[PDB]
Amino acid sequence: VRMNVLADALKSINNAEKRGKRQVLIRPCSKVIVRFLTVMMKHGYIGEFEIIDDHRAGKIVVNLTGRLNKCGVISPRFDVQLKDLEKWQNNLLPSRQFGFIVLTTSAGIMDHEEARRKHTGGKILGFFF
Amino acid sequence: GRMHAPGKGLSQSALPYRRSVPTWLKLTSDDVKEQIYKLAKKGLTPSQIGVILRDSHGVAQVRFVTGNKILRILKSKGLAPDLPEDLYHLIKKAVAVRKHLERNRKDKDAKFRLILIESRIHRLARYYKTKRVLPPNWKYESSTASALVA
Amino acid sequence: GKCRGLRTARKLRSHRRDQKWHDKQYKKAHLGTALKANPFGGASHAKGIVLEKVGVEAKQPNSAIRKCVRVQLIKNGKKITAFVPNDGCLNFIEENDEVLVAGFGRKGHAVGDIPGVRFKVVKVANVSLLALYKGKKERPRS
RNA sequence: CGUAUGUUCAA
RNA sequence: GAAGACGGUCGAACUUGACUAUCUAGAGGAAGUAAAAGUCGUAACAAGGUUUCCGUAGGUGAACCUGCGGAAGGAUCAUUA
RNA sequence: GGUGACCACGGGUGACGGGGAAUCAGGGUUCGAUUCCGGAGAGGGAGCCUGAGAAACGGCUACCACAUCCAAGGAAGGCAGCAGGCGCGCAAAUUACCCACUCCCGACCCGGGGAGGUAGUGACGAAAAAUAACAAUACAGGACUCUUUCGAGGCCCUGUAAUUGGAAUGAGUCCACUUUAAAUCCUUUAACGAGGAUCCAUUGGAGGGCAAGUCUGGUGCCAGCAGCCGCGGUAAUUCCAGCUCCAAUAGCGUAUAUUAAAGUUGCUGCAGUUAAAAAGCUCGUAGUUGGAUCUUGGGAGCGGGCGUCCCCGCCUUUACUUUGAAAAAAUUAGAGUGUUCAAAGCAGGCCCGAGCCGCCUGGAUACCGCAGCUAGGAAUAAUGGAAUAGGACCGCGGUUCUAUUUUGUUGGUUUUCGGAACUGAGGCCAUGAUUAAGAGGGACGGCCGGGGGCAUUCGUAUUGCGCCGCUAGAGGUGAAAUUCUUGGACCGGCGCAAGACGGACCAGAGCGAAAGCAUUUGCCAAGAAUGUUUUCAUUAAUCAAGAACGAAAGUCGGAGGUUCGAAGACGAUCAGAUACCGUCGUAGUUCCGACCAUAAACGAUGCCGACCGGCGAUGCGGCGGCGUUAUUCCCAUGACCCGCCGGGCAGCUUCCGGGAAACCAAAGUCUUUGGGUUCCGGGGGGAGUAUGGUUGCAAAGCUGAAACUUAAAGGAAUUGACGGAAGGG
Ligand SMILES: [K+]
Ligand SMILES: [K+]
Ligand SMILES: [K+]
Ligand SMILES: [K+]
Ligand SMILES: [K+]
Ligand SMILES: [K+]
Ligand SMILES: [K+]
Ligand SMILES: [Mg+2]
Ligand SMILES: [Mg+2]
Ligand SMILES: [Mg+2]
Ligand SMILES: [Mg+2]
Ligand SMILES: [Mg+2]
Ligand SMILES: [Mg+2]
Ligand SMILES: [Mg+2]
Ligand SMILES: [Mg+2]
Ligand SMILES: [Mg+2]
Ligand SMILES: [Mg+2]
Ligand SMILES: [Mg+2]
Ligand SMILES: [Mg+2]
Ligand SMILES: [Mg+2]
Ligand SMILES: [Mg+2]
Ligand SMILES: [Mg+2]
Ligand SMILES: [Mg+2]
Ligand SMILES: [Mg+2]
Ligand SMILES: [Mg+2]
Ligand SMILES: [Mg+2]
Ligand SMILES: [Mg+2]
Ligand SMILES: [Mg+2]
Ligand SMILES: [Mg+2]
Ligand SMILES: [Mg+2]
Ligand SMILES: [Mg+2]
Ligand SMILES: [Mg+2]
Ligand SMILES: [Mg+2]
Ligand SMILES: [Mg+2]
Ligand SMILES: [Mg+2]
Ligand SMILES: [Mg+2]
Ligand SMILES: [Mg+2]
Ligand SMILES: [Mg+2]
Ligand SMILES: [Mg+2]
Ligand SMILES: [Mg+2]
Ligand SMILES: [Mg+2]
Ligand SMILES: [Mg+2]
Ligand SMILES: [Mg+2]
Ligand SMILES: [Mg+2]
Ligand SMILES: [Mg+2]
Ligand SMILES: [Mg+2]
Ligand SMILES: [Mg+2]
Ligand SMILES: [Mg+2]
Ligand SMILES: [Mg+2]
Ligand SMILES: [Mg+2]
Ligand SMILES: [Mg+2]
Ligand SMILES: [Mg+2]
Ligand SMILES: [Mg+2]
Ligand SMILES: [Mg+2]
Ligand SMILES: [Mg+2]
Ligand SMILES: [Mg+2]
Ligand SMILES: [Mg+2]
Ligand SMILES: [Mg+2]
Ligand SMILES: [Mg+2]
Ligand SMILES: [Mg+2]
Ligand SMILES: [Mg+2]
Ligand SMILES: [Mg+2]
Ligand SMILES: [Mg+2]
Repeated sequence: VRMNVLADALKSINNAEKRGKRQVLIRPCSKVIVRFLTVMMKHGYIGEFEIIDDHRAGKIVVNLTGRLNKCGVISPRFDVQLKDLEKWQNNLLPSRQFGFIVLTTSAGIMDHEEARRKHTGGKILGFFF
Repeated sequence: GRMHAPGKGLSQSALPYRRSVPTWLKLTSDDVKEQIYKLAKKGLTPSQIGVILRDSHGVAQVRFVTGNKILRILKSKGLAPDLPEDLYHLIKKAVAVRKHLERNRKDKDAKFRLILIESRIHRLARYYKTKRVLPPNWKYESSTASALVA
Repeated sequence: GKCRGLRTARKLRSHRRDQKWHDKQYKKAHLGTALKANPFGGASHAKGIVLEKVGVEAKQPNSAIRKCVRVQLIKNGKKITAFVPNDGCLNFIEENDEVLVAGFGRKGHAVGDIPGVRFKVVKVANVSLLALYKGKKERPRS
């Protein structure tokens, strides 16, 4: 069955991105999905998206700007300490110049650079570059 | 897909977005809940009760009219079945298959289907025991189950 | 595919433990049969007594008589065939001499065209074969 | 309808 | 207050038996592997001259042969109202 | 009772544990007998005495093994302390000097210490570092400038046991001196000490990998070499040599363990259509994993770094994350410091004038996993609170109990007092149940299917038999013969009996978990898909153990026995023919009941979920729509036509993308590597063999090694050649 809504969403965005589509329908929708999408929006990797209310899990339509190279999930959500964050960056990101690791921390869902600034480790959610 | 079949069917009910009761329904919540009592007392299962209300009385969703699910309404009035209808119908099927096997012991297919049916019964009964719906020691006794159903 | 759940450390550890027996490099050093069966008994070298001089026919596509000796190891009494290197070195060896024997370099496998010989002679009569071959010392003539 | 075989190494 | 003794306790050790581990002898029997130039056939490779192969069973110097069901990794992606 | 698939119990260990060592992208692999800490033992056990402390062994007692002395009555023993011997081995030092150092014991400033220090042996390993340098002549050669281009001059540089020449020095020997407990070595010094500076550098290699000869002689698939590929068969780039050259250098070669290379054990991070691999199929417990949903736009000052952005905030479950405490030293990283440099060491440095009480220092720092403890955070993940309210909250009325107090001449207190239970009537909370998953279960509805079981029916054929007709052949084959036949075979007609089988229709169509499933009709139970504004509400996915089914052959008991047909017999064919061909023919093939559990059980391709191109069909279900046809007209319903949706068997196309390619719309969404989960491969063999266990009536099934051997085995594709393959010449 569907064990991970975030994995389904990020994979669906990744496939439409590679296919040159301008919009992608994401189903079902979760707070973790919306917070993950927001992190990509604040960095410009995706355009506006509209959550659609169906009195159910929800559906989303994301506008794609042709900027994502890959938005991948990490399963399982490993615990990431601040000291081990650098070794995760060297393994998941093409370079330090760009690309982000999305962390769920007690402070909130945030990218790896904001977590380093707020001195909070957390559980890894995914990445994009 | 199905737990005990290779089928991946999607057939189901698509509930409308609007939960509000339509204007053309003159049946009040109490009046609908009293009509439920007659049908359940007549010996109809919650599943069936919903069909008669939906087919001939315009009640699309009893929950929308009354705020309560049919089984939850019957529990309050004390008309609820001793055995949950889904579990009851799986036990009833197992009894019928087992009756067939006694006179058709060459039916290796019926033997295979029975194992599937009893597998669903135990998975269902395990769930009901956890939510404390069935006594903490309810066991399906294939020998004595024929008296419970029909 | 492989399991990835956060609580699968035991399953992953157990599986790698089982699948580690399936490569012969690990099973050779961790079963014990190989060490028990090893004529040297896990030693780099072994001394022995020359039982007889034997000639081994080189494998195709070559043709030659490789000069060897049957040796009985002192430490465990096992009998092995040890190749004698170089041109005229078999003449230095005589019957019932103490010979220091080493491996052929392939860790228990035959080397080159000599079939089934996994050992070579380093010293004879407590004098090196190289020093004999190069004229540094002479077979302990009494 | 109905037959089998071709010593070793070597470009 | 010494020697000494009944009883108790800890108990080495020795004999017997049982269990177990490792090593090892053995008439004979039956395999495997290696080795420049042995004997018999020619089973597999081409439709390999009986298409080959799988399971199972029987048979025959030896490869193998034959029955029954299966596969194509076939020698047919196809055979006409 | 307690412990156990979260691996107990049992066995093994070339297992003392740790600090640590080697290797190093990250992750990690291996080692740790060994100088520091902890433990254990003193030939093997056991029992003890003394003592604060021992189950002590440089204490004792006994037994066991071994061993010494003896006058044969007895007596005595314990190096896994330091040396030393023997034995074992591939494998490891002196029967040296000393309490001076370091420290320990004792009545003790004084004695003792094989603890420890010192030297000896020591290419374990590590650090520094000789084996010449120079100058001129010489000869090539560049070189720098000029000039007939030539050529010339000086100058810089290089090859020559060149021709030399005299300078330098330490290895060496050796006064003293220092060193030191005494010595030694080192450091210094005087003497001496270099030309072939014979004061003489080796070890490996020279086809490739891999740096360096296709030089010369010798041998002639011999001898040998060669880690691998390979060299050698009378002109060897590879053997044996000479010459030369190359690599490292006081060090190199070899063997063996181990690490990287190995993404060839893959958590990061590998494979499983065809190379090795997905269990025959399904159910299923542990295990692992598991939809969505509950306070967010939040005064700034918490600006102008201008904001209707900000780092800043102030509208005690468990995991997790951040913080603080404590975590031996040595080692490792790392700061300082001319051990002369350096590995090292923890020292050293300033100031000479007075050391008048010399001063001036350094002897850092970081990491210490996991667990525990501490204080924050509250996303993510799990879990809980009200449903027969046994509900939250507010006060109210009772039935009780007990300490202090609230009366200081006692005691009785006038007592009150607070808390802790039981209990009644209330009010009040917006009173209290999230949703209804393109998750699942179940209900219902109309269908649908070679799905399964039982019974029944029919069909013609094969075989046999009876009668009849005619007739001499029939059969079989490449040709034959075995064989049947005037006792009438074969053939033709009628009829009967038996048993098997279900043609054509029949499809890249349907159904089933696979195995598999096809004449009619009846009965029995089941099932997918579709339809649904029905119901339940996470009940799910996958699955060690465990369980049901599982072609064919095979086995057991009974019935039957047409046909075919292992075995067998025979006839051919052939060199043989234990075969292919043919004539017979047993088991079997068939039904019933019990076994067996394997197949190229194949899509050689796990399952569940999501996404990713197009097109024509097709089967099932539903919905919509001109028209044709039957249902006589209507009605609906069927047959057809045009579409849509959902589930399925497939097909064509595509530079989706992948792949070693063949190919694959999955075998894609993979170095841009993670949805969940099960099984399983790690060069070819030996070998699915041996052996142990287990199942079976048996055949066998399942589980399943090792020794040893080997440099390929294999996949896909290309070009040729070949073919008792085809097509055209
Ligand atoms: K040869
Ligand atoms: K001292
Ligand atoms: K040479
Ligand atoms: K990597
Ligand atoms: K006839
Ligand atoms: K379709
Ligand atoms: K070819
Ligand atoms: Mg269903
Ligand atoms: Mg399932
Ligand atoms: Mg349905
Ligand atoms: Mg290996
Ligand atoms: Mg040969
Ligand atoms: Mg050769
Ligand atoms: Mg070889
Ligand atoms: Mg022959
Ligand atoms: Mg010949
Ligand atoms: Mg040949
Ligand atoms: Mg040639
Ligand atoms: Mg054949
Ligand atoms: Mg052949
Ligand atoms: Mg053949
Ligand atoms: Mg073939
Ligand atoms: Mg036969
Ligand atoms: Mg045969
Ligand atoms: Mg040990
Ligand atoms: Mg250890
Ligand atoms: Mg240790
Ligand atoms: Mg040891
Ligand atoms: Mg110690
Ligand atoms: Mg002790
Ligand atoms: Mg001893
Ligand atoms: Mg003792
Ligand atoms: Mg001693
Ligand atoms: Mg002692
Ligand atoms: Mg000693
Ligand atoms: Mg003293
Ligand atoms: Mg020298
Ligand atoms: Mg080389
Ligand atoms: Mg080279
Ligand atoms: Mg020659
Ligand atoms: Mg591999
Ligand atoms: Mg394969
Ligand atoms: Mg399969
Ligand atoms: Mg489970
Ligand atoms: Mg969740
Ligand atoms: Mg250091
Ligand atoms: Mg038919
Ligand atoms: Mg199983
Ligand atoms: Mg069965
Ligand atoms: Mg069968
Ligand atoms: Mg049978
Ligand atoms: Mg029978
Ligand atoms: Mg014959
Ligand atoms: Mg026949
Ligand atoms: Mg199998
Ligand atoms: Mg398979
Ligand atoms: Mg399953
Ligand atoms: Mg269908
Ligand atoms: Mg991967
Ligand atoms: Mg293998
Ligand atoms: Mg066995
Ligand atoms: Mg070879
Ligand atoms: Mg193959």
